[PDB]
Amino acid sequence: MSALYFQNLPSRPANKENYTRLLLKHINPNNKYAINPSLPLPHNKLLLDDQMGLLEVSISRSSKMTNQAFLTFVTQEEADRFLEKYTTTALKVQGRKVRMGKARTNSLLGLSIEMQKYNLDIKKVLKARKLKR
Amino acid sequence: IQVAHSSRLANLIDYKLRVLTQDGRVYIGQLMAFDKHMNLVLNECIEERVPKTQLDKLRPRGTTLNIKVEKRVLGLTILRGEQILSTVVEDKPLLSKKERLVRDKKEKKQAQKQTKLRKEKEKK
RNA sequence: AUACUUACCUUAAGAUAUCAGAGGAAAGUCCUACUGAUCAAACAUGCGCUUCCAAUAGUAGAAGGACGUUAAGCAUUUAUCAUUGAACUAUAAUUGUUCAUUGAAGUCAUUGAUGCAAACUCCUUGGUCACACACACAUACGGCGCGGAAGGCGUGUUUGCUGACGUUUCCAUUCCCUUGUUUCAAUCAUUGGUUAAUCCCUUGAUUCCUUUGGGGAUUUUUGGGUUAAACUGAUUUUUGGGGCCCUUUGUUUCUUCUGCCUGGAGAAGUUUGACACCAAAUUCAAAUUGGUGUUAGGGGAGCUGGGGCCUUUCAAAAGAGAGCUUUGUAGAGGCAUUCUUUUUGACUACUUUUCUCUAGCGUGCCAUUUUAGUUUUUGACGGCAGAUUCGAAUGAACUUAAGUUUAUGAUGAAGGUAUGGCUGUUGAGAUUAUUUGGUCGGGAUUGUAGUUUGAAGAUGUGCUCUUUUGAGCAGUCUCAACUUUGCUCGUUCCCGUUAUGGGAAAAAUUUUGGAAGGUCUUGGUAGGAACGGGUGGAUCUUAUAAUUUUUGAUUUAU
RNA sequence: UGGUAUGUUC
Repeated sequence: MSALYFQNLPSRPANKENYTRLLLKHINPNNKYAINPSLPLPHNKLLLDDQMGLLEVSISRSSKMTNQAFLTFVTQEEADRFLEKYTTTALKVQGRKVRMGKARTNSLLGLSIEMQKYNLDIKKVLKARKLKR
Repeated sequence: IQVAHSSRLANLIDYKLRVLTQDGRVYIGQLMAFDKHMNLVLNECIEERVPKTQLDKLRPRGTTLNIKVEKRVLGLTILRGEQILSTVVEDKPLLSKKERLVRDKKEKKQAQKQTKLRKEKEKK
């Protein structure tokens, strides 16, 4: 439910479906999704994207935050175990090493998993309307 | 690769084709010319075929099939139209459509100059 | 080069978008710088369109190759046929086995071929762009930096396949900088904007002299002018500094000539021309004739094609209009009419039986008024608890101060506040009881009664048609158009009056079309139009479904 | 009214 935060990713893949699959290949090569193109990816709204804990990726195109992305996992522990896989050796997507750390704010889908473990949505949408001001 | 919906075989000069023949063999090369009988001329076309030993891996049942393909290299061949069965497009041309336009205007200029010269030379 | 000699040739036709409508030379033909609709091509031009565009914060990676190595990798599998003799096993003409002899062919390979898999090395390709080292997101993710590649779709203009060639007694007709780049500073020059010295015009305030008025000075006031001492921005000359680039490898690759690494430079030139290179033979070179190429990249001024947005002006739509009534006109549709018999088809009422919510009144069903209860709404609001905060203005407390807590707390915003919510008021939905209404019979079967249709008769006016109960037109009904009339409403103005009517028109508003101007952008800048033919090439039709390409002998078959 | 080709002469 804790989402990891990634800086220093490549910002030229463009399409989100293509970006997620290419990233996910560099995460776990010979994954189920990465080696069969033209499979639909699961959309899991408030189906694991990948086994060994990976539940969604979430990127944006917003010009403030290009290279950063957020992977959210099943539980709090897999978030810490993923850092363990690196074992102080930096993962690299394309030619750039990805610094990574747990986020300052948990993911929204992670909050949905923990809360099920809609008023929250009311609060978030009112936050969005306040930020539209 | 995306190909224009109204692109006939006259548009696809210098694209890289994928010609299929009756005996199960694929010819891959830059398209140079064609004819009424549909017999092509291919610049760097490389023949490929599936051997009879590799072939039973194609039959319907790992995830991905791996077919070792016997390829021969031949160069500037003319095919015969009777054997051709269907053609598919593999790769775009080297030059861009704008850059192809620039080259064509240049070549028209140079050719007109040369025939103007040949005329005025035969007069004197 | 000429000329001469021979030798070989001197041809498939036809066409140039389609459909419809108007015109010209009853059927068709031809044509229309005619007109609609469709199609196709080119060129501009757009879409919040779709996909793709490589570490330097680093020694990478992506796509495609190798006709590359390890490599005799590891695992399987292949290397003739006939004749004759000899031994040989044997159920056996001697089928099996071995040795030699004659003849016949015979891709090389066995370090091969085939199956499997892995490591390594190397080639080509690319925006290795700009701003960033960022806490995002459920309607899942500002797709809201500039370009480039490729498609999808839309609009506009031109064309009706397209190109050379000739004629015109057609139109056309430009310049400038630059060739490492970028940046900072010193300095020179130019130009604008304000202030300050001589001030002037115009004019707000003051002050002084004089006659209501005028004038002087200050603010050099408001803006302009004289002038340029100060500041600020844009362009330029010279010198220095920093960064990046030079594989630009024939050291900028537009050409020649001069030339270069303590440097990026100098001269001349730019299309009926010049330059580079190739080939020959005269018996080195030069000479000529014949060929293949090159003549570029960036920026600017004019001139011009296109889009978006804004202004003005003009025309048509929307409202002197709309509806309703009255009279006339004319167009279009539909058919007349009445009764009786018969009871063909249909409907309604009553009788018997059967079944159905309860056979019936009520209950039950339906409509819904919010009168009442209940329920619900990311409904809305206000307040509270976490500190309700914030325009941090001010007081006080903890505190050096800062920061925090609280008060002035409605004087104004922030839904309230929370990433658990509570409480109150009000709007909507649903249900019931009601304010109240409507409903309690239907379906099957059965005969009778009534109306209307199938049929007959008497009728009902005249004509056309006709065997007729008869169909169309004068006849009658319904609907729209024109003309007159008062009533009702209405966008704008005026009047009678602000009950309402009368009159006028968009002159106020919008959308559509056009002209002009402004702004921003995007493209072009040396050919273009018209005419023409024993002109080239594309597309189309017909010869042509008869052995050489497209009107079937490659689904391995019985 | 032509084309290509050939070889000779100058």
